[PDB]
Amino acid sequence: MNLNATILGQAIAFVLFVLFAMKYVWPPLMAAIEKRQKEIADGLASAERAHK
Amino acid sequence: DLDLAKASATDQLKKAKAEAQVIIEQANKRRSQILDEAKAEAEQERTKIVAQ
Repeated sequence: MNLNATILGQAIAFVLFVLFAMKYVWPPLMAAIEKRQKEIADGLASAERAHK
Repeated sequence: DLDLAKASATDQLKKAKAEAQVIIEQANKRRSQILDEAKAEAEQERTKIVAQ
């Protein structure tokens, strides 16, 4: 409709929310998820070695 | 379950290490018996012939 300077005022708010999410939100959560995954799978490895 | 596996493996390896030593000690005992009885017969038969 009205193409407006807001087209810029949004992009700023965009690139910020991407970076703080990247550096300070995602690794903290995925590290815990992968930790629980690996440390559940290690038990399966232990059972396999017990049988072996 | 893995701490049961370690116990069982160590116990059975100890059993087998006892068994091997027992078997080879009795093998040396048999060797001594054979050699000493051979030494005895080596004189029994010689005395027999030299009296004949």
